[PDB]
Formats: sequence, structure tokens, C-alpha cells
Amino acid sequence: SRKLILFIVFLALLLDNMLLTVVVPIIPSGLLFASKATVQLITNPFIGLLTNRIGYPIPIFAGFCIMFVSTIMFAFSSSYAFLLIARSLQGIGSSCSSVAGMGMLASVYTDDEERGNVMGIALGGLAMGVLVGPPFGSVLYEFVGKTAPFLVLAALVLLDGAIQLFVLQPSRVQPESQKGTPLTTLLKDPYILIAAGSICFANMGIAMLEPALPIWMMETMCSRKWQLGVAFLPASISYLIGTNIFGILAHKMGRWLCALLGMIIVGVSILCIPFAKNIYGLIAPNFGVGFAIGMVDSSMMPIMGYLVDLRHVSVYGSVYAIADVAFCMGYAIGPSAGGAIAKAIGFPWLMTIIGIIDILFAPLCFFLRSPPA
Ligand SMILES: NCCc1ccc(O)c(O)c1
Repeated sequence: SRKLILFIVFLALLLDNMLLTVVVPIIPSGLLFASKATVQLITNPFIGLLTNRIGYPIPIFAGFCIMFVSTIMFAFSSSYAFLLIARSLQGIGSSCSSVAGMGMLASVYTDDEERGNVMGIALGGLAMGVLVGPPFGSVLYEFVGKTAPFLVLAALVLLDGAIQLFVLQPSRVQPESQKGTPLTTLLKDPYILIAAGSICFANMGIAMLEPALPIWMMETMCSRKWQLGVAFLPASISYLIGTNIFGILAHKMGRWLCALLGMIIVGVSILCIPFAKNIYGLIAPNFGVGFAIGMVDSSMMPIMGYLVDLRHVSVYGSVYAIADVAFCMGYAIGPSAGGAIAKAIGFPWLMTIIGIIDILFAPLCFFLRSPPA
């Protein structure tokens, strides 16, 4: 049925982010950090144009064979080249599983109201993956061994792939009934660009904040190392709550208004992080940041599907490749550019710049109220 497709997409995204986040703490044991995101950004539009040619089931199932190969390559690698190869393979997989899975979800839940909350649930998949990533990784790392986290995650990826092969049955190539509108015509749409830009700036704010916040906490607050890991918890829990609630709330409120308010709340929250003196001062603003990132993503993915349905041809592979490029731009240029700006003009000014950009971008979501057909 359809809820099994939703579960498959949720599980793919959850395992993808659990791997992406267990790799972080164990990696130490610069380019490697941005490698996955940039390779996924490169191979997003290709998958977008491919799902319209072979269908959704096959490029979503290749996303389990690529993520499984990446996972096992992480557990038995020592060299730096091999870790880079593993992270690039994870990037290609994630591209396959995010783009093809969101396309499948939009193709199956073909109703504007239902698509909202199923996108919300699939997105909360990423929050549940990031949130349960580090603890699982650590406990399995030290209580069993250094190859343990990745081999157990590989077993989980295999079980998810078994569910995939039993639900989707990717045996045969099935092209779409109608040829989807080209990628350039989509990219010339002022509304698809506004949606992608709102997702891009929200996630770039959060992706520049995550790595820059610990480097500032150890300098201003004299925080211990456990504090650095705990100070970012409100973001993930709040993103989980925000996505799961606003998938259902945004269509009653209006997706344009939910996106506008999410942008303004991300802006204000990020403008209000540098004013915190102690760790208890980074609970409320980080909560606001994560809550509003969810408020924006759970409102702007269904809108992507809707904007394609209303104006262009009903093929969702490319437009969700565009949405996933907007996602990945932030996580690719986040660490590097954020560290560069913080190393040059400081962390408070970086946060003020990001907040100003988000607040000034917010009024552009007004143009999503009633776009013409
Ligand atoms: N679209 C995902 C945004 C997100 C959510 C939680 C996080 O912890 C994070 O770093 C990023």
C-alpha cells in the first residue's frame, strides 16, 4: 500500500542520517566533511531526470545497495582516500534515496492535504536519524568495538533493503506515463525558486550554526565537552516536533504563511544566539531555530509538489531533485564558509548576517499565497 512506501522513505532517510552522524564522531579516529554533500548535490539532478526514465522503484532501490556498500566500506577502512570514497558513495546513495523517495511519496500521495503530512513524517525521519545517531554510535563503538557501529548499521540497512525489495519490487524498468518538464524550465519559475531558496537559506543557517557553535562555546562559555554535545539537542528534538506537527498544520494555516513565519523565527532565533552567556542561554534560541527549520521544510516540500502540479506537468522527480539541491547546498558550503566568516569577523557577526538574511528573505514567501496556473 502507500503507508509502506512512507515507511520505506522514512527508514531510508533515518538510516542515511544515522550513518552521516555516526561517521562524525568516529571520523577523527576538511574536504571529507563536505564530500558527501557536494557529491549528492552533483548527482541530484541526474537522479531527478532518471526517475522519469526508469521510474521511482529502481533509483530508490539502488540507494540501498549504494548506502550498504558505503556502510561496509566505512567499517573496514584505514586510509583517507578510502574514507573519502565511502563518503562520496554515501552521497550518491543519499541522492538516490532522498530524491527518488520524495518523488515516490509525492506521486503516491497525490492529494495536497495528505502529501503535506506524509512529507512531514518523512522529514521527521531526518530528525529522528540525527537525534539517535551519536548515542547509538558511541555506545556500540566503545561497548563492543570500532567496527561495531558500522556493521550494525549495515545490518539495519540490509533489513531496510529487504523491506524495500518486498514492497517496491524493483525488478522491472517502468518509465513515467508522461515526460516531465525539463529541469531548466523548472529553474526559471519564480515560485519554485522561492520555495527552493527558503529551504536553502533555512538549512544553510542551521548548517553553518552547528559546527560554529562549539568553536564559540569553548571560547566564550568555557564549556566542557559534554556540554558541546548537549547544547545542540534542542535543535534536533525541535525539528522532529516541528516537522511532525506542521506537516498537518501548514495546510490548515496556509503553506505560505507557515513558511513566512518559519523564516522569521529562524531569523530571530539565530539573531538571539550570540546574546547568550551560559549554556542555559542556548536552549530557547536553539529550540526556536530547529522548530522553525521544521516549520519551513514541512511547508515548502509539499509546496514544491503542488507548484509542479499546478503549473507544470505532474512529474515530481526533478522538482524534488531541486528541493534536495537546496538542502545539500547548505550542508556542503556550511562548515567551510561558516568557519571562514567566523575566523574573519567573528561568530556573533556570522549569526547576525544569517539572521538578517533569513528575516529579509521571509517577505518573499508572500508570493506563494496564490501563484497563477
Ligand atoms: N533538514 C534538517 C535540518 C536539521 C535538523 C536537525 C539537526 O540537528 C540539524 O543539524 C539539521
